[PDB]
Order: sequence, then structure tokens, then C-alpha cells
Amino acid sequence: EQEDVLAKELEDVNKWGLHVFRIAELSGNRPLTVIMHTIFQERDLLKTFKIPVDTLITYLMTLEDHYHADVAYHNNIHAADVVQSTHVLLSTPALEAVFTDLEILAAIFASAIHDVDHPGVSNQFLINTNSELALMYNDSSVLENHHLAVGFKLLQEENCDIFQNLTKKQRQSLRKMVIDIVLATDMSKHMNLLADLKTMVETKKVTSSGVLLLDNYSDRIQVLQNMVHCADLSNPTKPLQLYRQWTDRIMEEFFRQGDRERERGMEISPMCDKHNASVEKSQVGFIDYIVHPLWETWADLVHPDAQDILDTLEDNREWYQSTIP
Amino acid sequence: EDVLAKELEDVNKWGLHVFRIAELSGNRPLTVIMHTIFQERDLLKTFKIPVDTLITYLMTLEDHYHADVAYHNNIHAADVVQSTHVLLSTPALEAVFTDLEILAAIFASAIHDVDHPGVSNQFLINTNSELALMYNDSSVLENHHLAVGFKLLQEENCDIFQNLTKKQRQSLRKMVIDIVLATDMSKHMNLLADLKTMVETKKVTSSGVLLLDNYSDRIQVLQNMVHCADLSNPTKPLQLYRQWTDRIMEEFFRQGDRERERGMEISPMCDKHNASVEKSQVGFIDYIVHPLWETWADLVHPDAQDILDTLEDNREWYQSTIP
Ligand SMILES: CCOc1cc2c(cc1OC)CCN(C=O)C2
Ligand SMILES: CCOc1cc2c(cc1OC)CCN(C=O)C2
Ligand SMILES: [Mg+2]
Ligand SMILES: [Mg+2]
Ligand SMILES: [Mg+2]
Ligand SMILES: [Mg+2]
Ligand SMILES: [Zn+2]
Ligand SMILES: [Zn+2]
Repeated sequence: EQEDVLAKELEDVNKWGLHVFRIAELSGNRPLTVIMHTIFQERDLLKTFKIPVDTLITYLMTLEDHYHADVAYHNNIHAADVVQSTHVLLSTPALEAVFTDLEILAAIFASAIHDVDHPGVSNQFLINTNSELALMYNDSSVLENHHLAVGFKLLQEENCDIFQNLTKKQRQSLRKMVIDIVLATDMSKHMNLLADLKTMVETKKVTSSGVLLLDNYSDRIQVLQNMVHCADLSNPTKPLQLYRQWTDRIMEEFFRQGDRERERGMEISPMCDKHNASVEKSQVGFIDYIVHPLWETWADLVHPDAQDILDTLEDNREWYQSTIP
Repeated sequence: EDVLAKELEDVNKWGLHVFRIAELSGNRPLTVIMHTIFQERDLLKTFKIPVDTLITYLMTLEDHYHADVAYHNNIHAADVVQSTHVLLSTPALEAVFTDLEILAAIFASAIHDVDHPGVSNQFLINTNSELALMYNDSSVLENHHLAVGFKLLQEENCDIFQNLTKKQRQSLRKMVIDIVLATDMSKHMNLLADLKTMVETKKVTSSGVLLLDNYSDRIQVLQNMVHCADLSNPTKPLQLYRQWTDRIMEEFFRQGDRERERGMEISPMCDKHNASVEKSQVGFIDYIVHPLWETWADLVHPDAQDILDTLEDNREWYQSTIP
């Protein structure tokens, strides 16, 4: 009956604040597989793209396995969370009938693969330690290039090509969109991505039906890039009991990186020094300089669809702030 | 060796006999030309590069160019190195670039096509190659050339940068990456636009020398410089240019045999049963090489007059071969 309790929890897949850690436990540490499968069924993607269900499950389980179970934050639970958050953002009223089925597939697939094989240290750490990854990718979006390469390579494993029935033009278009989306999750691109989102909000056009008007690739991919980026940075917008767990997990990852930097004689990265860190001040700063500027701008683009999410973010900022004095 | 030594005396001159140097050096033109340039520029002393580490690395690097690729081999690498070396001595660019910037442009030239398989980025992308899978279809070859060039520094006695400071090494690496990535032909138009912008807003001394204050402008010059050197074949003496044309067309035709034996859209100039070698050269000069070299000549006015003249002479000759 554990499967019955899991099915009950998956009924919330269209809701912000899904109990994703509960789903991870109830699914036997397969949150990415069950949430992806549920979303594909919900959006009729198996029928639309003629995806064999056995192929979908085989790919998802292989992809999920290539997330590191032994990293506290950038694991399969984070991947499932970003997938489900992207799924909700795609459903927003202001975007109804705006994106094609292929664009929706691209955004959800990009979210599922976007951190695969993440080692739990930052791009800068990989660059400064002369890692094989940084050498492979010439210090440029090192992790994000790797996540894409792994995500696409796994499609070639036995019974894993979930896109086997797409047309060549469909596969070509999907591949480009997925690459554009995942490379936009590099935090070094955040300021330019947000600057561009602000420009689009300030010049936004809406159709007679009231939804966003996006009539060229540049504008369409920019919205999908910022959507998945918002989903990636969505932990402080979630109910507090979820947000606090994500904070526990990112600080564990940061502190472990700082212990490796300290042992190597390197300067310790910001927020990574467990002897000189303020978890609470770091969260307020994170929200104030990164997460709220981004989500306030997204909320403007889809106004007023995201008002409840923005209100939760502001409440959680107030809560973490209140723990400082 | 004595004849090889005499040929190498032309190292500061446009139109070095690089094919002869390739013959006389035992197919080691990249090694001997790089060594000669490092001495001519006092780079070994300036950066405390042990001569035996320089030779070991250069030989390993040269070995990773493919001998069965007609154009993108070690002779082409040697030619781009030597061409960059001459462009760096342009009078309008005197006192522009630091020694580390000079080292970066020359090292970038040497590694800029290493391990080239003789097929284009589009071929690698459309064939779902391992390279394109690794590099997400984005500057596939150029990312690979860089990764190989840098990885070879870790071979036994190959770290020619071992005596650079940590900050010098980090700065060099960034500049080399920025330069080699700019050799991707899909970036040509943006790069040329930026070169034109710099021309229209150029600042000069009274003695006709360019003033490039910020790194962004300086890296753009070095990017366009190595790009110019990469595309310099039609600006060389005709006897050399014709040999380069033979070699690129062999490589293109062999790729076209593969877009046919596999069944793809045939890349331009790659169909041996429908190609006009001479028309292609004139079109290449008119749309790519001359717009680039005319803009560069304006930047360094008038120091590139002799080079732009040869280009126009060579274009006239190829046009005269068309009936
Ligand atoms: C509760 C989540 O908290 C954070 C998450 C992340 C950062 C910072 C965070 O808070 C200080 C930095 C960027 N990032 C990379 O993976 C995620
Ligand atoms: C004599 C050499 O001529 C050529 C060289 C190249 C191209 C075209 C050329 O002539 C038609 C295309 C770009 N490229 C790539 O490696 C080099
Ligand atoms: Mg795993
Ligand atoms: Mg990431
Ligand atoms: Mg791993
Ligand atoms: Mg090249
Ligand atoms: Zn992520
Ligand atoms: Zn080249």
C-alpha cells in the first residue's frame, strides 16, 4: 500500500510546494522517475511523441542513477524538484497555448537533465583545481556543458532513446532548445539573463486572449531559459519546511567544498567556511540580491499568476531575517 | 640543416617557404619554426622556459596533428604561427601587447588546429559524432583543439609554463582560450564587425601607432589577428597559395565523398563532381578574405599594404584561370 500512498502524493504534481522529499522516500529514492512519468502522463507526452512507456522508464531510471546519491543538494531530488517546478510554471494562465508540445518537452527534459552527474562542487572550484572537467571544457560553463553531454549520451543506452519517434527536424530543434536552456542555468549568466528578462517585461505584448505574445525564437527561448532558471532558484519560494531542508542541504555541500579548499591552502569560497558562516544572513542576501529580483521580474511577466509564489518568498525572507537579531 | 638554417632566416618575412622547411626538417615544421620564433622574441629567457621542455612539448604537439589530413596538419599550424609572428611586428601595433599577450597569441596559433580530423564542425554535428556530443554542437573542433593543446602540457617534461607565476598561467590560459575559440568560422562576421567598429573609433599617436587601453579591445585585436593568419593563404606568394589550395580542396573533396557515401547534404565546395576550384577561391577572397584583410589593413594603415596587394594580385590570377 506504499504505492497507494505514493499515488496520493503524486496527485499534487500540479501544485507549488509538492512534498518532494516525501515522494523520494515513498518511491524508493526514485523521485525523478515517478515525477517525470507522472508529468508526461499528465501532459499526454507519451501519446503525442509516441514514447514507449518502457523506454521512458528505462531512460529515467538510468538518468536518475547518474545523479550522485552522495551529494547533499545537487542530487536526483533537486532534479525532480526543478522538473516539477518547471511543470507548474509552464501551466501558468499567461502562457496558455503559447508553447508547442516540442517546446514543452524541451523545457521538461532540460529540467530533468540539468544537473546530472553534478559532483557537488562549483565551476570555480573545478577551474581552480585544474580538474579534468575544466580541462575538457576550457573553463566555460564547465558543469553545465557536462550535464548536457551526459543527459544526451544516456539516450544512446539500451532502450533509452525516448525521442526515437520524433522527426529529424523535431530532434534537431529539441536538441538546440535543450542546450540553450541548460547552458542558461550557469550562475555566471544570471545577470545578463535577468537584464534581458527585465527588458522583455518592460516591452511585453499580450494577445487578444490575454496570453504572452512570443513570435520569434529569441523571445521564446529566453522565456524558457528564465523559466527553468526560476525553477532552479525556487527553494526560497517554497513552503518553509521545504525551504529549510534545501538550506540544510546546500550548506552541507558548501561546507564540504570549503573543507577541501581549506585543506588545499586555497581561499575559501563565499558561504563555504563552516567556522565563519552565517546560514541565515546568507539566505537573506541570496534572496535580496538574486532570488527576489529574479522572481519579482518573472511575476511581472506573468502578472498576476505568480503573486502567491512571490508572497511566500517575501514571507520566508522575513522569517530568515527575523532569526538574525 | 645548413639549408634548413638558411630558410629559417626568412622567419620574420611574409611568404616563408614553409613547405620546404617541412621537407628539410623531417616533417617537423611546427617544432623548428616555433623554436626559432621563441628565440627571435627572447621568449625562453623572458619566461624561463627550459629549452628541452620546449622541444619535448613541441614534438608531442606536432605528433597530435594528423599526417593523413591534407590541410589541417602540422604544416598549417607552423604557417599560422609564423604568420601571427609577423603580424605581431606590425609597426602600427608596436608597444600594444605585453610579453604575456605575445606568448598567448603564439601558443594559441601553434595549438589552434591540433588533432583536427579533416572534417568540418557541421559534419561532426550532423553525424552525431562523439566530439559534437561532448561539446554540445558549439565550436566543437575549437574546444577540442584547446583541450588537447592544454592536456599535452601534463605529459612528462612538457610543461613549458612551469616557471610562470600562478597569475600569469591563469591569464595566459584565458587569453589562449579566447583566441582559439575565435578561429571558429561561425564567429567570423561578429569578429569582423567588432574589428570594423574598432577601426571607425581607433585612437592613434602622432607617429601612427594604435592605442588600445582596455583588455576587451586588445583581445579582439589578437583574435582578429590570429584569424587573419588562419585565413592568410591567399595573401601569400602564389606558389605557396596554390599548394594550400590543392590541400584544402583534397580535404573538402574527401569530406564530400563522406556526405555522399553516407548520404547527406553536400557541404559547399566539397562535391568533386560539381566543384570549381578557381571560382571557389575568387568567391572566398571576395566575401571572406578580402573584407577581413581590407579591414585589418585599415586598422594598421598603411602597414598591410604589401599584403593586401598580393591578395589582390592573387585574386586577379585565379580570376584569369576562369574561362
Ligand atoms: C536554499 C538554497 O540556497 C542556495 C542555493 C544556491 C546558492 C545559494 C543558496 O543559498 C545561499 C548559490 C547558487 N546555487 C548553486 O547550485 C544554488
Ligand atoms: C587555400 C585555402 O582556401 C580555403 C581555406 C578555408 C576555407 C576555404 C578556402 O578556400 C575555398 C573555408 C574555411 N576554412 C576552414 O578550415 C579554411
Ligand atoms: Mg548515482
Ligand atoms: Mg546546475
Ligand atoms: Mg560523477
Ligand atoms: Mg580551426
Ligand atoms: Zn540545479
Ligand atoms: Zn587553422
